[PDB]
Amino acid sequence: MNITDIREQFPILHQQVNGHDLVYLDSAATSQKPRAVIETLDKYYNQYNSNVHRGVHTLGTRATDGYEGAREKVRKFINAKSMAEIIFTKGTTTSLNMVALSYARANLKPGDEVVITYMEHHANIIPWQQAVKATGATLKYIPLQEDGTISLEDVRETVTSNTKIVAVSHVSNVLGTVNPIKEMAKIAHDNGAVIVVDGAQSTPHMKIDVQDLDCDFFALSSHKMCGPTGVGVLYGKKALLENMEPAEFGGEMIDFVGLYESTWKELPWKFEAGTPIIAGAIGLGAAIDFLEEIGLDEISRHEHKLAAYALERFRQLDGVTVYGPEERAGLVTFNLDDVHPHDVATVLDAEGIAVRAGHHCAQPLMKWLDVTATARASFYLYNTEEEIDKLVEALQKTKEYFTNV
Amino acid sequence: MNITDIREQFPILHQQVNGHDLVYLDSAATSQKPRAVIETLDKYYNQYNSNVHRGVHTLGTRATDGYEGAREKVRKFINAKSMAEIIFTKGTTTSLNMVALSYARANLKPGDEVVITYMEHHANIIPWQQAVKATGATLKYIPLQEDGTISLEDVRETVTSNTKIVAVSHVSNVLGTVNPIKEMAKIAHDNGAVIVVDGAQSTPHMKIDVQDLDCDFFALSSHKMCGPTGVGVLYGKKALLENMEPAEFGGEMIDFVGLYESTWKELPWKFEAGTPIIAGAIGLGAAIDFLEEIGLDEISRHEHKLAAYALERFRQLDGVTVYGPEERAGLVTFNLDDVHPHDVATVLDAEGIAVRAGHHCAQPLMKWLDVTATARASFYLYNTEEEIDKLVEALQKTKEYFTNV
Repeated sequence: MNITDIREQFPILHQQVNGHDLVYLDSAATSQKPRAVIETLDKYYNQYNSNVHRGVHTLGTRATDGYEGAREKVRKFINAKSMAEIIFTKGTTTSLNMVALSYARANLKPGDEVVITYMEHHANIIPWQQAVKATGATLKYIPLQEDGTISLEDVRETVTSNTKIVAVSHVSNVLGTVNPIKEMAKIAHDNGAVIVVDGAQSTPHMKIDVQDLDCDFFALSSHKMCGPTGVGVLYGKKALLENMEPAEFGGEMIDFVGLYESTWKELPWKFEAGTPIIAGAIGLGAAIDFLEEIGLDEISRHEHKLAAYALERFRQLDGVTVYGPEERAGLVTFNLDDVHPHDVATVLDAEGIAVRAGHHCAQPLMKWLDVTATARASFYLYNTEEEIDKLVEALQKTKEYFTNV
Repeated sequence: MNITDIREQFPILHQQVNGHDLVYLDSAATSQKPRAVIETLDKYYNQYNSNVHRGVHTLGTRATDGYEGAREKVRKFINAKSMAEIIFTKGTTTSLNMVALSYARANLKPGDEVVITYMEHHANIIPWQQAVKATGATLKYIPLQEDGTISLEDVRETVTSNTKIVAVSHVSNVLGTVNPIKEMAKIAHDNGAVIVVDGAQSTPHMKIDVQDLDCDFFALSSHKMCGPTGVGVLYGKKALLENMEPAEFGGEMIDFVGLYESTWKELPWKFEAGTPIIAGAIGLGAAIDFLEEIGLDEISRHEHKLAAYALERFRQLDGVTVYGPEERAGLVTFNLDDVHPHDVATVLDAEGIAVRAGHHCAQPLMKWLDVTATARASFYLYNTEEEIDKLVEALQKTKEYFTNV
């Protein structure tokens, strides 16, 4: 895995910001794209754009084959059994809302529980808050251990025979914790619940196998895994999708439309109303080809190396707190003593370094951590230890700078 | 308005299909894009992709300014009063579903009516069928005149003081009828109803001014108006949006998130959950710049010329029926006597000509027309009378061909 050759394929990395080489450490907010993806969108619009399905003309057939071809690439990439289980959506957040609307609101009654965790992103909190309110069900939270991991004993305690849904992040976008999803799914199913996995931060960075995880639903975003913005996937087990009604209604997802009553297409098109995200889906297929050619296991090993190196170098800094466990995904969320994280991020950008400051869409977790905001550097397949050295050197200089004033 | 110079900007037009120059007459299914749009997406991914809002680093500020900058371009392009009224969605179909979910299902009771027309596309039928079923309200249809137009007397008859919503196409994707929306809005408001306009087929082809039309909601798709796939807009009057709850929930559309309760951001971000369609929205802003530079009035005059020319040349063909009125948008839906429209479209594609065959997502209208399917040629700013001559010559040869066998 050669990082010079990988970085050569991402044109956006090769520029300066405020007279310094760009050091982009915000891939957990969104990833950059290689030429293979950007040129896939260009070839689509330059050569074979047309509306899809009902193919009667040559470009329409090409666009259709491109779109459904990318559906198969996604199925194989997460090891789903069938394309009927692979729904294209505009992103993880819409995918989780579709489960909350079509699955939860149809299957919750007073006394039923939805169980989530304190480390969830808002996308995997607020849909459930709304579904429980709509149904008169109850929302419960699995507690965290002190290092920001989840113990399976707490899971077993929280999940009961009244639990109908457990929803949980695969990887936390703040703590970098990798949650024990396959063992959580067993505990959910033992209790009669389904498990909904928010895979937005795992899919880019490590192999996903939905048959091994045995998750009932899994959600992911293209823009985090070198793919175009505006597209995502909802995977669901086919027997659950078959029984769920559509979340949105219109052309393309019908079989018959009468004046008052309509019937739906088979899966997966039952869940894809209107002209679909044609270019974006084909470009997400190109991103999957690109990552597969590098190897997700290789990208996970590179990130493990960067994270171990970052954690060590952060421990060399006085007056810096890092949140979450030692074993983690490729990101470090932190605070400097006595400097607001927004000011940390502002002065890092003056040195060309891009990081994110705020609550990272995890307000209950910031409350759990007893902080109002944090800064986060996150890494991906094009980042290097030299960039981490630049970050830690800039944090040192930030600390001294705010000391002198 | 020089059509050679306009066509030079669309790389996809310059190729052959089955050894003939491509003749693309399916822009009502989706439009082609000029280099100005495709190179806008390329510059985004090559130079300033980053997640938007909460801007702390230089690329993030650039992407944010690009995204909200395109929101302002849309506001000015439809003459809305405020950016708070301009919501980015994945397309017309999602925009109309958001109104049906957040407005209709909150505001309909038994005895209330939703009034639509027989010429509606499924996107502007099935959401209402579902909202009325959910609420126990009643769905009603405005009848059509024999040429496929709507009379305002029928509107006045159909809409009553129990009507809460009238939903109607601006332009029909099958008949080419331009509906009298501004006078329909007056009849709706006189009765205490709001009017929801499906603008998917008007926005690409003629100036939209939502203040003059006085519509309460207006929906449109980027992919039909030279813009990227996967993006659309919902316009709503601000006082109506302020009272509607979000259709989807997650990060970015919150202000405060507690364990059980959350509060929403102000408009328009209250309706934009999760990382938005960043590249696609910026590219739809580039498409609007492109169309504005040509002039929507000029594009409407060009299409009026093409439609008048097509209708005349179709009347020269024996054994061909054209559906809908003489005064129309730039499309012609038709059937050959005794040839199935799918076979018409197949043999036209063998001559390089791209048209669409089927129900065009308007099954109740096909039933009204007493046909099971139709063929449709549709035109846009890059099409020419020579291409129409090629179509009518091929229809003649199709007729003779199926006669000889």
